[PDB]
Amino acid sequence: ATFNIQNHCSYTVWAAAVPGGGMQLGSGQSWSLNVNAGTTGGRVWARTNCNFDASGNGKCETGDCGGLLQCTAYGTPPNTLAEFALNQFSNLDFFDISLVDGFNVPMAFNPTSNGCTRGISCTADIVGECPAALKTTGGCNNPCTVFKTDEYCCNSGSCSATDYSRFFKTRCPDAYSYPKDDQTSTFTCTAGTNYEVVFCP
Repeated sequence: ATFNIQNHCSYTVWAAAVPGGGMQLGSGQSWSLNVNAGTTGGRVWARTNCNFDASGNGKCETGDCGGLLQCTAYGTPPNTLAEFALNQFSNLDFFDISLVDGFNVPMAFNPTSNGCTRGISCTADIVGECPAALKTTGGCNNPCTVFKTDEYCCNSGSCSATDYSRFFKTRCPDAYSYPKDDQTSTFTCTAGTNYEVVFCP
């Protein structure tokens, strides 16, 4: 499958993918990423305010993946996430936008083939609106990241929405706002669909 990863922000971002790596995308530039059929735990995200040396080692203000330009591991919150698992049960791809690891950059994540048309977006000014307890440089953290309790992180107990998850959910109703926000955040397409991930759509 092909992911068309497009930076429509006026600022440069450093696109990241696992599997895939990462590259600098100036405003208006795009990356076509091949993603094999059957991939699980897939993510695409943007990183902000990075500075990398000649060998691809360095730092990003949001979404840093172990100091690498070409990510092999997930990024450090906050990072708006396009998540996917391809060719799963019932001849389906499963995909979502997640704010469970926070928000940095607005995002659309849409199918582009196979007669799959229903996509996803989170475009609110979540950084400008972020509550004080969640705010950080370049982003808005999920309360699981900030507080690290089961109320927000749901390893055990009864996982329900919280005022801090609801902040994200009412502003981006399409996206996961807390770990068990499954019922209203799950998108599917026929297996084998292509996708776009657009920063600042």
